[PDB]
Amino acid sequence: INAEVVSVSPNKLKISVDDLEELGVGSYLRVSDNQDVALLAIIDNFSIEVKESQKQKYMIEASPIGLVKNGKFYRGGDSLALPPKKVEPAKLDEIISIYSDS
Amino acid sequence: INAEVVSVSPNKLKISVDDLEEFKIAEEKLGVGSYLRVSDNQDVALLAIIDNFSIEVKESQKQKYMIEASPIGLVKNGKFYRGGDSLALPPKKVEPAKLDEIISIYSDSIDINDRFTFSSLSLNTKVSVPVNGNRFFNKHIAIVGSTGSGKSHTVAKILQKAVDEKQEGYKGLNNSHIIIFDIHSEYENAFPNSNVLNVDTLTLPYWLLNGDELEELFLDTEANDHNQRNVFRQAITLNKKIHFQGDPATKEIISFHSPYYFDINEVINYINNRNNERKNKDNEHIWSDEEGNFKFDNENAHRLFKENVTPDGSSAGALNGKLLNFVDRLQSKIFDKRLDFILGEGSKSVTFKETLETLISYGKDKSNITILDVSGVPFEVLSICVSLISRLIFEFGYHSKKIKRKSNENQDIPILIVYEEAHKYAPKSDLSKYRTSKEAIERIAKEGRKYGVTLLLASQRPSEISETIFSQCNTFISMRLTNPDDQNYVKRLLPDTVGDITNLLPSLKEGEALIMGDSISIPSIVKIEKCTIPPSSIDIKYLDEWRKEWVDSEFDKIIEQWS
Amino acid sequence: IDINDRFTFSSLSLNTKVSVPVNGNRFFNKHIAIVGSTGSGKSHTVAKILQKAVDEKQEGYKGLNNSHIIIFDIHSEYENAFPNSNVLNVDTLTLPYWLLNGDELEELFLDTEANDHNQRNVFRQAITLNKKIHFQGDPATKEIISFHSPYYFDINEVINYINNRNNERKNKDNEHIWSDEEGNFKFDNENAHRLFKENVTPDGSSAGALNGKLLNFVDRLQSKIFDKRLDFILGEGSKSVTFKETLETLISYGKDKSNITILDVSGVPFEVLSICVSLISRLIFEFGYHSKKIKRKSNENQDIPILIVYEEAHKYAPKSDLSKYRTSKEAIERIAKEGRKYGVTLLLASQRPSEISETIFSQCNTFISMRLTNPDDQNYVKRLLPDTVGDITNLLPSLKEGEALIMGDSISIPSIVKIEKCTIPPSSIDIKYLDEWRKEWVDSEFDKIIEQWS
Amino acid sequence: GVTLLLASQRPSEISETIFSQCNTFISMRLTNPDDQNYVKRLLPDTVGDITNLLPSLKEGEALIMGDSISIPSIVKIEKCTIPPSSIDIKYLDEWRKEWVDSEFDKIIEQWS
Repeated sequence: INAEVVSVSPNKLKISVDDLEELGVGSYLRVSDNQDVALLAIIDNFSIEVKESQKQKYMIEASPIGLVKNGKFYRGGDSLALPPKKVEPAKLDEIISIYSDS
Repeated sequence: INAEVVSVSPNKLKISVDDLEEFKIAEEKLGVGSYLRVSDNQDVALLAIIDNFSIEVKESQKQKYMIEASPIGLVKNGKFYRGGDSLALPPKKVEPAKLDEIISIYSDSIDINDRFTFSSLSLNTKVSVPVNGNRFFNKHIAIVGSTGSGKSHTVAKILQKAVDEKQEGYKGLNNSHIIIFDIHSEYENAFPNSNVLNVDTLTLPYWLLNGDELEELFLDTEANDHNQRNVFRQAITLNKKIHFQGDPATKEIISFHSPYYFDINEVINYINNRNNERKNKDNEHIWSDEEGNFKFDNENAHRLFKENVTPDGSSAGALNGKLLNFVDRLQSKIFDKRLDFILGEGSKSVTFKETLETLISYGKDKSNITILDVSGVPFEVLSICVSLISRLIFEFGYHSKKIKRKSNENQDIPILIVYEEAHKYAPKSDLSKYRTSKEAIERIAKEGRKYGVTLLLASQRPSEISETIFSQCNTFISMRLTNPDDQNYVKRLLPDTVGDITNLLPSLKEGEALIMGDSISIPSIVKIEKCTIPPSSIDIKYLDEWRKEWVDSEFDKIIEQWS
Repeated sequence: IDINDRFTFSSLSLNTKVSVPVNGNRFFNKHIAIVGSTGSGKSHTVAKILQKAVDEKQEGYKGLNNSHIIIFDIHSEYENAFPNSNVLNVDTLTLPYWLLNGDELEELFLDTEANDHNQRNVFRQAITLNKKIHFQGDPATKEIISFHSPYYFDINEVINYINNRNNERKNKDNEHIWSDEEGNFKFDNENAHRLFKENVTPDGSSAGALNGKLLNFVDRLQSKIFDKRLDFILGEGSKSVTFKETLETLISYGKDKSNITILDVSGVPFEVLSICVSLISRLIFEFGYHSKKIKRKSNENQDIPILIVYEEAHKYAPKSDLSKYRTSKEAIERIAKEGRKYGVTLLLASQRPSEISETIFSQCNTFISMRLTNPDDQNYVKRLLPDTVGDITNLLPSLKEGEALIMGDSISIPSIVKIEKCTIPPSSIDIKYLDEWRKEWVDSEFDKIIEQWS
Repeated sequence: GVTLLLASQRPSEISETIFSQCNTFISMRLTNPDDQNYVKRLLPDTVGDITNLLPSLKEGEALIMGDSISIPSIVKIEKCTIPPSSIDIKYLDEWRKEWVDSEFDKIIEQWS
């Protein structure tokens, strides 16, 4: 598991990750290589879980802060906008469109 | 097969799926707030809204996504009944709710003539969400949202739809009557046919202010003695009797709080003439006038209002020089150019009928929406003029119900008073300076339901509104509210909510609402329709005016205006 | 439940065939608390219980039974529910002002924020003095009479006394000399009843120290006496009404006797609503309190059990300790904490139970709870419920319309019941705003309203 | 250059913000279950079955982890030639002695 959301609360997104090496409170969760559909989430807190049977995994509480479509940013959280998940080198300047487009 | 229930709580439903991507099937938007249809047999189904998504791993099989669902009600051949049913069982088939079943949530409970459609469901834009338009307006609306959420667009769209609501038997203005108190001059752009009244054109006569509003307009609560208050209401009440041209038995009815005509310039003379009073050896205030010589008695106190009064008496009076704090205070306010709309010469000359012809817009230029632009009104008198108009509209509606009760045929003039920035006038604090507009709005809220004068609270900070006024609203259209103190105020005050949609308040999209009340069939997350003519407030473009090269030609022109 | 003791107004939600009787004796004499949010049909189960209670009769006679229900509806809902009931709005109900005690007589007339303590001292000196002259018993009982005592006084004479005390002057002997048509005298406690006449001329070349301090007092009092909204409490009809005729009107024992008396308090001004609710609640409680005195002596009790229905019970008995609702809350609290044994019980009805005070909500024993979607109303009710069965009190936001959760001593066991469908529903005649707004611009109406105002 | 050293026998009472900043964690026998759950949750690094060895540690046998050490391990600290012994009032040694009576009068004079 690279990075995948495991719980979609109305105002929260719980994402379980194996390790921090595999940022901080208030950082923007941008791992996106999809055009015209993406999800933007800020980090509420970093939490560590107790499983007693597996390796410890970091759980991040993510508040959804917006949704971008072809470079246009709309505020408010939508749960629809993460069907894909793939590991490849992606761009970084799509966080510009959060503030620059409006 | 794909989706099945795995637990049936008293309040909740646990639904486990194996593939959410197949579960969408029709490519309907699926998320928190989406409707699930849980049934194995057609034409009878339980509709459940989604609280939260989850995952589970059996450690030896494929992972399964688990959905927390709140049963909102069961449908039965086009009839929707709220509340969870007994059909929710673990051997059941769950699927996204069909278009004919979601439409039946809202369309079945409201008659075809009673539907007031101004929005559509956020998760499903194909289904429109009507409200019971009779119950929507007659019980007060509370539109709540943070800045940048397009709350003013929601207020504008509801009033634009109410004005556009019409019967096909005529073409022209309908019977919609909306009064808007905008401090930001925002709704002028929204309604091009509206009647906008600012300080330049609004003429509010001062003599309909009651005792409470007359105190705060003229005197202060910190530096005036009780003697200065006493001489004020002596002059006001005595002035209201001579100008009363009606029945002399009704002359004794008149008190300080009565809304009858008085001349403030003649009141100025009384406090001036009592400022330079002189007493005699018998403590009798003899007065010398061009008309004649007289003492200060109740039966001849009306002739003291003339400015040609010379004081008489060998010694200075007891209250001689006592009113110089008072006369100079009120002489500043009558000739203050910022109070021309309320203390000017036009306030005396205008009549009672022309005031209500202006506030309700029943004069020459009849308009459905009357916009009271209170941006130019000074903030020290803002809560007084808001209280004056809110009292003038209520007692219009209170006296509206007395005419046609006798006649037995009621034409009726329903009035909706929109309070933009509603916590400015009706606050949580019980300060005396906001006291007049608080009980005037509270009279609309607690009593105006039955007299045809209701209110719309459009505020950016709902936590500052008083609970005795905010709870009297029944339908609540909450936009994106992210402040924890405004959420905790609203979440405590909302009368009816389905599971976990209330938590969606900080994460709402722009134009996306959260509407409840007696009007709507169920609390749903709706997307308000986009305004063709948006309520864009005209404001100074500071960055544009910064890069203006410093022409400084206008300053020499400004001082001539000041002089 | 014994067969003659059953009061069936509902059947089980999960099984329509089984009826759910309650011990109707124990259901009513211990106070009810019907609670349910908007759209849950809370007004229908209040309507159905009272419709079942009115029609609950014996087979030995045909006519009215001994049901005595008083409804406080600000929303004007129950007029259509009971067509045979007595409805009293402002225009018909005539509540005398002199039946108010000391606490209600201040907030009707005065404000604590602006009135100085010496100003208020003139008010209850005038009323207490006025309450003795108009009292027509022996002079020994006149010493008992105080400000808080409920006897007849004339508010116009109190108005004159307060206005005359604004004209108090002293002579060289420092006495408040008053010149009257009957005679010339100083202000004395023996001859202070002649100060009630308006034909009193002030005397003394030097005015009093407290002279002119009561204009903020009398002008506040001037407006309320001739206020057209307060005509029902401060009009000429409140002077002419008798003590018996007020109690005849409140429980419908006049010429038109009805089981249910409906107090349409919609037209009551919101500043005096907590005073008229407190006045009627105290009048009915003291009616039941003084009902038990004779019947003990008679040795066979005929009884008038009274159930006062407080629709929107959070407005009259709120959780907030504010002095505006202090009079109505204490009058409801006296009925809750004492009216069980005097035959004056209460039915609290509210869409927001969390605003009712817990000292009054807990005094109810049987709670009928409809849909409670508001989370603070759920947490309040689940805390105050005296009974439960496992995980049925978590069913509150998922209850249907007309489906209730009823517990207490009346019922055998807490259960989710389905209240019977109200054949005559409590419809409220409210202005259909859209149905008027789709009509064309009416312009002949606005001219007529202006002539009403003048 | 001002660095600290949080030495405490009740680690769970220390606030998390202060405690987590320290990154080298030398731990002796920790046997309070609330103390163990606090430390093992606040660990920067872990090896599967060596954090559970904390209540079974010997006398002077320590668990030291952090970026300074190469790998987490269960170590034995060298025995102190001069141990940090605190001089205290030996209650049972004094209570076994005879009733001291002259010393009560001397205390009150100092107090007065």
